[PDB]
Amino acid sequence: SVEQQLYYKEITEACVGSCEAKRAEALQSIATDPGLYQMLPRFSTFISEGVRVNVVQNNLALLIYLMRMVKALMDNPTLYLEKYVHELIPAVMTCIVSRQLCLRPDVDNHWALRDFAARLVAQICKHFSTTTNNIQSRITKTFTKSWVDEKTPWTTRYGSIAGLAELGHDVIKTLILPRLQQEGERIRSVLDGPVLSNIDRIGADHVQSLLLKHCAPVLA
Amino acid sequence: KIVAYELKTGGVLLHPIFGGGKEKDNPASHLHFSIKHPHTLSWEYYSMFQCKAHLVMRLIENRISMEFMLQVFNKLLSLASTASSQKFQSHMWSQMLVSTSGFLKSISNVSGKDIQPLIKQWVDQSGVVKFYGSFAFNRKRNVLELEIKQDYTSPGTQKYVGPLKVTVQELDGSFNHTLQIEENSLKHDIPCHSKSRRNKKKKIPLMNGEEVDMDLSAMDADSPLLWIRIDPDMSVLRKVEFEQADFMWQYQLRYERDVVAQQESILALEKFPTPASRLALTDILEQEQCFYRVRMSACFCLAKIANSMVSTWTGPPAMKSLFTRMFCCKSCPNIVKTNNFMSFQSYFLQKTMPVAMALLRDVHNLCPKEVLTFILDLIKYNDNRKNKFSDNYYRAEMIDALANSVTPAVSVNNEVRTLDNLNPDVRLILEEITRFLNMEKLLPSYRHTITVSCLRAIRVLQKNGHVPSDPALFKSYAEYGHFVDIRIAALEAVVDYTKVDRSYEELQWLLNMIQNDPVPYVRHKILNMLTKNPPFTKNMESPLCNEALVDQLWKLMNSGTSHDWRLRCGAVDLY
Amino acid sequence: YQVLREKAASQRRDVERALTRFMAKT
Repeated sequence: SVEQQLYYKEITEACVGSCEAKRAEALQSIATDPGLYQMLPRFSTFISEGVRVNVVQNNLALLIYLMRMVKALMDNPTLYLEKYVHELIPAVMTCIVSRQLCLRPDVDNHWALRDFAARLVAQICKHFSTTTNNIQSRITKTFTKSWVDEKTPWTTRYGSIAGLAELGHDVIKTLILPRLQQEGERIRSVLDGPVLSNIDRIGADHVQSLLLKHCAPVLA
Repeated sequence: KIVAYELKTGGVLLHPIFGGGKEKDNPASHLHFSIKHPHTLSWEYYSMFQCKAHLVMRLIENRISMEFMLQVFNKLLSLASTASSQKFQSHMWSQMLVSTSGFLKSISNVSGKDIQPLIKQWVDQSGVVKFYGSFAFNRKRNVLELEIKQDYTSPGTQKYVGPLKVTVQELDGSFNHTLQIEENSLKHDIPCHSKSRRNKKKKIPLMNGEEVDMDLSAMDADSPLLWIRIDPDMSVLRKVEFEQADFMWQYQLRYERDVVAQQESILALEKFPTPASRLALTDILEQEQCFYRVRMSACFCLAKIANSMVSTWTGPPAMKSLFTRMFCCKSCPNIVKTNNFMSFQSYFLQKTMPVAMALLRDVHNLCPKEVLTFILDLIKYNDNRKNKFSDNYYRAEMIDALANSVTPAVSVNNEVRTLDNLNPDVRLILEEITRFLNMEKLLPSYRHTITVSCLRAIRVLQKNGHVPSDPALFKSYAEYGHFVDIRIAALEAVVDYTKVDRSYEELQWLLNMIQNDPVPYVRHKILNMLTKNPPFTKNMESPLCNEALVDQLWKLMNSGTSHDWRLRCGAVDLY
Repeated sequence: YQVLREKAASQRRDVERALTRFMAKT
């Protein structure tokens, strides 16, 4: 249709535009507008393609805007996101774990892409894990495999353990407490290491902080 | 339509067609326009000057026949005016000058009698108003006697020819006639035509069905006399005065073969008080040989007559019948982009079925819930169409459909104020009213929908009155430049809003935008439209008492000298 | 931004109408 195609076009146009005000508006739209149910899977398909492409362009801003757009869809009470959970998970996981999300600046930019992506996976787990069964084991196996691989960079590891940490208190106790001592000996490896420097200082501060502050409430 | 303007004498508002500048022209009160310079030639494309010239040329044909006036105008085009001197210099003019004095003579020679008189009573002080009808029918003789006078209220009145035909219709509308009537007070005698001239075409084997003898109880009671239908085919262009006229209108609706009669017999069904024809003129609602406009003004009968009493909602089912004109909107409106709408059987007629509803809604204020229900379904049909050529006429006269739906719907007037909290209406109706703000307007080369969707904006914000919302579009819309249509659409609504507004400032800014806007021709358009709709009402407080407008006036005179010859008779009217 | 929102709303309405039509057909 003309109106649905126009609003689709306008929202995609607002994703790549350097107008961070207009992309933020497009995010609000995708969480708040009714009627969008047909402009799901065209969104998601064009988001996931854009996430592939922009992983292989290192464009952190586009990647955070596409994560935020998936979150908006997932939060929109006028969109039945379930069917497309099985597409949105492996795109978001590619952002969490990716060997080429270079987080290469100021950690704030691309730590915040791994982290933001992980928070969307954490929502999706906490909302769908009960209903789907497949979902929990698929996610926990991919993140545990990353975090525990000696031979996966600091950046991939920190992403996977941030994700684990935020999935659920009962995941923290069960995966991340028993793995804690094993991963600090073997793969201290300082973060799997350099990879590290001050990003095992800030990122293994954050790991020891999020470990201390999910250890303390899983005890409590 | 030219009759409407030729029924006007005494200050307002008629002119001659043959405008001969004679020295002794003593009556120029009503002729202000000579024919002298420039703009007085331009202004003889006004409707009287066109289609009354049309009218008189159609008459003179019938007198001088058609084959003969053919040989006339075919010679005139190829008749050569040469120039020849004695050193052999051959000149050729046709594609080169020809004269009108020899035109007169040529047609005169071929065909016709006195054309000086006849044409004199088209231009000067002639034509009639009203034809008086009275009727009789005497049983003993079988002679059906008609008394037709004629009457013309004006200085300079005469008796006139106008072939005035009457066709009487027996028990089962199976009759005949003729007549002539062309003197002032005539009584004309119509012989023992109990049996029609078409006695057995299949006309009267209709009363000769079994209504010759079974209903000889109600033919030998001739108290229902032979029903004399009046003026076929607008045979003489008068106002008829003819008591008891319901049967006459019906008989012309059903059995007349020329539809010129019909469309006028249902203008008279609309207005003159008629008993129940409603079920019978649904014949001519869907007679699929008939014009767009007779099917239209067959709906507009039921629109005008509008209930009378408290069977208001008994009309209405027949209206919503052709409110779905076989509307198949389970494939539509996605395969009505692909169709041409089948004109929807003329969208002149579809417009005036929800506008029969709307007129009825207007006229009696215990309709309005059920009409609203009706026209709510028309709104559910909308906003699913694309662009299609024919479907402009549908959209454009469905915005007149949707106007006068919210118009009665908030006709609790006292200003507009805000219409309180009728979000349900105001939102959705404005949603169709305004343009799609994503949709660019550089693509359509036409604009109809949003020409009459500023009109859907106004008139729903005129019956209450949202003043300064309306012009605050149309000023912007005549500045930006794009779209000649859109500009005029905007400027016609900026003057329809001044027609209501009566703070002095808006009229000042309106004659500023008259002055310099600076398309010259849209300048005329606005100037005439302010000259049509006056700035005063019945009261007369400081009439035409200005000093600076009269300077602008004289400065708009003799802008003929520059160009626009429809500007200076703008001045000429406001002088 | 406001204009964009309005457009979105219109689109949603259109979609709803289409759905209704489909239901009727069924």
